[PDB]
Amino acid sequence: MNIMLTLLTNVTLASLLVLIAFWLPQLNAYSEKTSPYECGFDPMGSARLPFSMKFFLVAITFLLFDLEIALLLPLPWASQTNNLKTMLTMALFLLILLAASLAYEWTQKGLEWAE
Amino acid sequence: KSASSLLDLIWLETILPKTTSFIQMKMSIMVSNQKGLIKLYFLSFLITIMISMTLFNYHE
Amino acid sequence: MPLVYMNIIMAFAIALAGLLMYRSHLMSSLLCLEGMMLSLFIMSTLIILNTHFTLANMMPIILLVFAACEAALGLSLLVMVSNTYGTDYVQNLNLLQC
Amino acid sequence: KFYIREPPHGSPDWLKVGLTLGTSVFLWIYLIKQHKEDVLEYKRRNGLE
Amino acid sequence: RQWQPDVEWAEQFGGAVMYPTKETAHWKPPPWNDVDPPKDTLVSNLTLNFGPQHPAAHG
Amino acid sequence: KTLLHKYSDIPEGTECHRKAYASTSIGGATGLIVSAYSIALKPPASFLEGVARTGRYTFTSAAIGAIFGLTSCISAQVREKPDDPLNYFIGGCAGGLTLGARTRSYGIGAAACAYMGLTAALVKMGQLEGWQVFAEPKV
Amino acid sequence: MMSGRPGRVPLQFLPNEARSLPPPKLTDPRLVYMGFLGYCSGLIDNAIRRRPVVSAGLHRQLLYVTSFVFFGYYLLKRQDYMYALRDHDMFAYVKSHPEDFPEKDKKTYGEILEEFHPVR
Amino acid sequence: LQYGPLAFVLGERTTRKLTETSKVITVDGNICSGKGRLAREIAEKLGLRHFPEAGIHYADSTTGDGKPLDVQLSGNCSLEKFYDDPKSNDGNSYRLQSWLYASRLLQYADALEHLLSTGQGVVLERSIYSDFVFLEAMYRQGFIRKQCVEHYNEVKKVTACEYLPPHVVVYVDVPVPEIQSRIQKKGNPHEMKITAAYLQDIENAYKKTFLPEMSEKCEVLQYSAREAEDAEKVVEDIEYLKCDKGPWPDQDDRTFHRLRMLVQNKLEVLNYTTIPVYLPEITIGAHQSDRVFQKFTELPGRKYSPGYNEDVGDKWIWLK
Amino acid sequence: MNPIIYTTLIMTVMSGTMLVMISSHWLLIWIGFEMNLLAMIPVLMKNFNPRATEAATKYFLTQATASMMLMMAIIINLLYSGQWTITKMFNPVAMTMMTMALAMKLGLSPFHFWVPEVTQGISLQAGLLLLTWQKLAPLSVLCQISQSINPNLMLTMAMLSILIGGWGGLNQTQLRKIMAYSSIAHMGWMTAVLPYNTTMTILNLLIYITMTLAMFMLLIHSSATTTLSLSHTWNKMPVITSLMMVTLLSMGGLPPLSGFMPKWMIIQEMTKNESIIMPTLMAMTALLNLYFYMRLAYSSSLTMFPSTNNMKMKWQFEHTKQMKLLPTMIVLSTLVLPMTPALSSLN
Ligand SMILES: COC1=C(OC)C(=O)C(C/C=C(\C)CC/C=C(/C)CC/C=C(/C)CC/C=C(\C)CC/C=C(/C)CC/C=C(\C)CC/C=C(\C)CC/C=C(\C)CC/C=C(/C)CCC=C(C)C)=C(C)C1=O
Ligand SMILES: Nc1nc2c(ncn2[C@@H]2O[C@H](COP(=O)(O)OP(=O)(O)OP(=O)(O)O)[C@@H](O)[C@H]2O)c(=O)[nH]1
Repeated sequence: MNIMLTLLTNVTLASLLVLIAFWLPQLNAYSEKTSPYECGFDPMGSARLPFSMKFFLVAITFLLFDLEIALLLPLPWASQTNNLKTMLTMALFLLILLAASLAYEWTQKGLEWAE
Repeated sequence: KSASSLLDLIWLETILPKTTSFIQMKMSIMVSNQKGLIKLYFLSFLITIMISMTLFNYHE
Repeated sequence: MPLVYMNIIMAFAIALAGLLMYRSHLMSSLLCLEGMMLSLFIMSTLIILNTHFTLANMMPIILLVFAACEAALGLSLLVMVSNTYGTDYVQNLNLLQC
Repeated sequence: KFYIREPPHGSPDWLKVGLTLGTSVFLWIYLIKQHKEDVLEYKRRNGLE
Repeated sequence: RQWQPDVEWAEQFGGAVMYPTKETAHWKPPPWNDVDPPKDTLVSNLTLNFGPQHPAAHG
Repeated sequence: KTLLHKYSDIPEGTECHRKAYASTSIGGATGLIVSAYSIALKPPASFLEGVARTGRYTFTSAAIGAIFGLTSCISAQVREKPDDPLNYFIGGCAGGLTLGARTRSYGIGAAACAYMGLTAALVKMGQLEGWQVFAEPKV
Repeated sequence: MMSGRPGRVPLQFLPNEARSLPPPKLTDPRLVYMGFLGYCSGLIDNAIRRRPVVSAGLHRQLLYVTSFVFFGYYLLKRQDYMYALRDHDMFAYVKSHPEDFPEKDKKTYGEILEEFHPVR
Repeated sequence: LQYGPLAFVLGERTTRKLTETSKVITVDGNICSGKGRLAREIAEKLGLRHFPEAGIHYADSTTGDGKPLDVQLSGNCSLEKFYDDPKSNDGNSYRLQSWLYASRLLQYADALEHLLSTGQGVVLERSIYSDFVFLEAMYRQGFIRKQCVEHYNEVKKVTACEYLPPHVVVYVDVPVPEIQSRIQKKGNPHEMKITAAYLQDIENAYKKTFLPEMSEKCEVLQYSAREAEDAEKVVEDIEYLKCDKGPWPDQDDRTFHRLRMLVQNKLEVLNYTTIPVYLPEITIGAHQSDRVFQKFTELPGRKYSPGYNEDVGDKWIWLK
Repeated sequence: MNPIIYTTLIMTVMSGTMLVMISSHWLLIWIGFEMNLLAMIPVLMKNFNPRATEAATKYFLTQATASMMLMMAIIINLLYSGQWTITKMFNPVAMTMMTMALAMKLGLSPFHFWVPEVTQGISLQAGLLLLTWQKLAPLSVLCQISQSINPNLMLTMAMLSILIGGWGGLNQTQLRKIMAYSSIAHMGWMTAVLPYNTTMTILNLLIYITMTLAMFMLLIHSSATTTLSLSHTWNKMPVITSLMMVTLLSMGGLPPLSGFMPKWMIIQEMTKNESIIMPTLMAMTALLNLYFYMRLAYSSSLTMFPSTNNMKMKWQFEHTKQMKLLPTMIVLSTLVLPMTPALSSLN
């Protein structure tokens, strides 16, 4: 209800903006406008070719770190436990493993944006 | 023409040895000649899933 | 067993079909594979929240953490076939034949 | 001699043969002491002795 | 002396699969390194024109 | 398995036609299984010739099933001895002859009148004497 | 015939109550064969390294025959142990279930009516 | 304790040894171009270990006592007889070529092993990426059949792939009449009857193929015999090189570890030189194989492992 | 491949299997399964050739799908019983689902087309790893759940396993491929007796394991991948090829060799339980294995094969990599029949 009502209000409002944006103005609709653009020229025969890249490794280590961030998210609730000593050691283990993964990423090129 | 050749060297060797060897012939190249496409292998997994699931009804 | 269970089980069944019945794409297939675990994640959370299985509340994220790891390598494998072969289209994916 | 390269096992590797013999002796006396205490334990367990 | 396998006797296995029917003919044996001959050169550096208006060059 | 029971329920001889119909259905069932395997592992070119492959396989298997059923029950009624391995033999290996005719080779049909016939005799053998092919864990 | 036996301590080679059984004799024919089983391992080893098969490094042969005969000895106690237990709860189950094992009556051949088959 | 995984684990790093004195240089050129003299003077001038051209008898020169074996016991081919008859096609031509190629493979293997274990640049006479010229020319004169040629190319792709190349190669270019004059000067009658077609032909196969197929991965400094007699300039400009092209400038300690793993075990270095394909000249008969076994196994120091051969006078075998 | 990295891949694979055979919570079993999956993909890519990439990709797809169906069975028996403890299933379709999920990881049913190919792709050491260690976990799970497995399902699945294992290897010359097909046959062999009594499938697992190390270590002691390549090795290593032949005899199960003992034990217990038709099928079809076993033997040792001229300088070089355990590895896989009673130790 309430929350869902706010989400509905926002999405419909956004859609009205885009509808007025895309419908209200008038265009002559001539062909040569469709020619694509690159700083004065057009993007020749590209802008969809497979992208020979290197920071793929950074992109994937993002996800691998995101899993561990999800793992350590429950911490504020976890600090409210009786056996605080075990929670302390084991959370510290989790952050140490974060740091160790980052360090192995570091020395073995890895997070070093590939060339 | 009856004891040798036709019986020993034609018939008995044809029936047990050569016919069974030909069966293994004909069923080794229709078993181990898959190209290596993951698709057709996966649809082999597919129809097996239902044959195990509903057709035979292993659970029933 | 109410309709929510039917819906997520049925979603898993079609994810099984979509990933396993390959059409032509490796990336889209592993995409269907990771949607598979989404269906299983929702399904698992359902009983666990339903039955007050307080400990098992941590099983989904655990179940989550490994599953993305699979995709973490899957797409990682995808680039390794891609740079040499050119695409993820699995019909040229035939060199290993005999 | 002969082969100009030094043979890989052309010298008596004294330490390794030493531990091999020491082991074999250990396994042997552990074995027979084991057997003696099993037989004595058996006789004093089931009422033989 | 006895008989040892001739060159042909070793040849009959050969041929990747040694019990071939028809399509097995088009089943070239793999190389000894297990690495296939590197395929069509995809090495490219994706030419960029970087212009020509490009007002970040004094125009 | 209810399709298999559709054959088991009908005794040999009595109501021969329904037994033959059950045998047709079972032959069609194994036929559609093998046609699915062929259509799935073996890649065709066009949908029409693919379903043609399935049609050949299914119509064959159904032919063996049909003649096996009808001949088994007629052998069971004319000699009024349903408990007979030959009752299954004759119809089972006439099925082999028909299979060889389907693949236009009477040599493999004659070779089949051995193997299909003997196997039908053996399944009859087991059904009479309770011979188990998939024995349950018992001891 | 067993892993669900009551009081079965896991990852435990030789249980304490096994010692009530007769330990295998040092001259057990099985044990001495597995000592001979040690020789085959030693003789092959020299053959693999194209060393003099008959007398290459008797030190290697010694551990090969002594380790094999040792691990054989402990295995034999466990071998006898399980066979003893299988025969132990054997009679316990039979004694505790007299009905399932009726005392079959013994009748001499003078009372049975076995029919002789003329084999001509 | 040879170079093992434990070696790399406890801290054996090759990269702590490679310096500028780690150049794999090869001297190449026509037959008797004087390139051996150039290799000798380059090796002495720059403190680089010299290796002689691996011929027929390289296996014994690298293993065993070092004393040459019999031709039947080692190679079964004669370059002298190849000169005597290169068209009989009894096998000497292509068997000679294949044995030379695989001896060159062993030579390169021990050269790279010496460099990786010590750190001293190595100078060779011809290498894997160079010897093909001869066979190509040998095929132009018809001394080698087409199937032998394509098998040689197959084995060259199969063997040279794992091996990263030299650093630089000095080619002692010599005109054909000068080469004929040199072979006249030598005096060994076998190398008289060499066809000028072959002499010029290996020269084209070098010029149009070896330099442009090598130059991308390695620096070319082809020279003439007028210069190759002068030892100063040849090594001065070799010193004055960037050595910045090819796999050599870009390979870490891991590739070094894998290379040293491979080279120190010569058995699989030439694994694919076993030629798992049957060709007439290359194939040796089964009866012949067994007999040449029975006349090699009893050869001293070849029946048991080194240090285990009692026939030659080993000791403490019973506790060995 | 950094040596230490390779070691840490070793032990994470082994720990993934250990977690499988020591854990009781079902989720932990799954976790061990994917730990092993995630850990074995890089070692299969050690050589880094496109064939290796192919094999690794096929392994990844097959095993990931199988583990996802494993979680499906997991979720279903949780839903129908609310108990993560590994025991007899309480929902039938969950049991079946787990059966095919594990089988795809084992290569038993039509879910077996991956293993011959992946074995072709990778190096022979990775082949030893794949066909020896990556069976212990699925076998252990199948042993723990033997209380409720559909006997029809397991029996037919083992039957196809052995049957296409025998037939597929006939038309294969690559030693890796025929070894994969032989392993499929042995997979069917143990999985046939899996429902009846798990001690015997454990014994057959042990014998197949020891035979497989005794095999693969001989291969990469001869450094051969094709039948012709092995045939050329009749020269350099006559002792290695003779042991090649004797273990190839132990392959099929010719008495009194070791390989006969598991067949004998499996058939005897199958007959103890009124399954008399069933054992005769594998008893006959083992001749299919023995066929290409005999072909390999003929190419290896029984008949001399034409060697090569260059091959003679190999005579000058000795195998330096010791590849330890090979002698006892051969011996345990050849002469253990007079020790058959020791099977009671596993029980
Ligand atoms: C010699 O060598 C040289 C070069 O190289 C070699 C060079 O390189 C260059 C090139 C350098 C230059 C061009 C220098 C530019 C210098 C300037 C002074 C110009 C720029 C000035 C600025 C202040 C910078 C402004 C930029 C900003 C803040 C951000 C830049 C990034 C962007 C993405 C912005 C781009 C522009 C956009 C998006 C357009 C703006 C659009 C809007 C503001 C939309 C507004 C909409 C609304 C308000 C909607 C709501 C409306 C209402 C009424 C609300 C009520 C309505 C309701 C419905 C409720 C030169 C010249 C050169 O000499
Ligand atoms: N067939 C063949 N012969 C080769 C090959 N490489 C070298 N040779 C022969 O090696 C012999 C020696 O060549 P060189 O070293 O150039 O001649 P040289 O007379 O010793 O004089 P230097 O070059 O000064 O050492 C010649 O007979 C060559 O033909 C090869 O790849 N194939």
